[PDB]
Amino acid sequence: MSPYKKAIEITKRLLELLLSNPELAKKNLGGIATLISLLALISALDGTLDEKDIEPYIKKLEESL
Amino acid sequence: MSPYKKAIEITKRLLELLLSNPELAKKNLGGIATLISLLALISALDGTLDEKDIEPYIKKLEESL
Amino acid sequence: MSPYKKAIEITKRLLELLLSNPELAKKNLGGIATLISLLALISALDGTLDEKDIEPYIKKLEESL
Amino acid sequence: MSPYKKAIEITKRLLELLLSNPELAKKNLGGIATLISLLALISALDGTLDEKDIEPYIKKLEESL
Repeated sequence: MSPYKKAIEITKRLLELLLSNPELAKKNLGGIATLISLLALISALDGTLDEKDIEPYIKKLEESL
Repeated sequence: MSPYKKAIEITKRLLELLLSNPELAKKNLGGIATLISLLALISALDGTLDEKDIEPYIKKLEESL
Repeated sequence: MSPYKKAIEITKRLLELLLSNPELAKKNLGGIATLISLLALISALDGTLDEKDIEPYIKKLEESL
Repeated sequence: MSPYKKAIEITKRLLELLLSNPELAKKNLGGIATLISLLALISALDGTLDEKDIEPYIKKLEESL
């Protein structure tokens, strides 16, 4: 478990928490977006960035607009 | 191709989402700001930071106050 | 001494500020989450990420919903 | 102007914008805190983290609670 891999898992857990309730998601759009950016940054630091792993979250965010 | 370049494109996509609607942008100013900071950080990690690539977003933020 | 260690201490201070008041924490869930992600990122940059150092904050976040 | 130094200046500009109006600051506490964390992280990446440069912002945030 590389440190970056642990940080990815944590950030994905945080995204699921904030998106779990759409009413809570719509009041925290900026934070969800910032988490998605952080997930990409950490992934690129780990050298395992795959766009397919990020797009589901972007599409969920878009639906919550 | 670079993983940082993919993360830059994702972060700009997220900024466009949050700025698309002036009313949603005024409700998420801190999130837009944190995304502009991240865009700058990721750009510096990628070696390529041109201020001219950030400033448009900063002026858009200033517009929403 | 390490600059990353100072940034870890600052980020934990900010998390304690935002969590001190349950009412302010429920209004800033996305910010608490993004700080927990950053704490993990910075820890991974410093080489030292122990999940046990992050989990208390995650459970506190889950408490505020 | 090293890329990290440009990112520091941008992040400090963003902090001043969000803190410029206390009424706007109190609605964006989480984003201000996340910006302060990012300022520390970027500073440590540049190898120029001085706690004295960060504390003024933390004290302003505390006053806005």
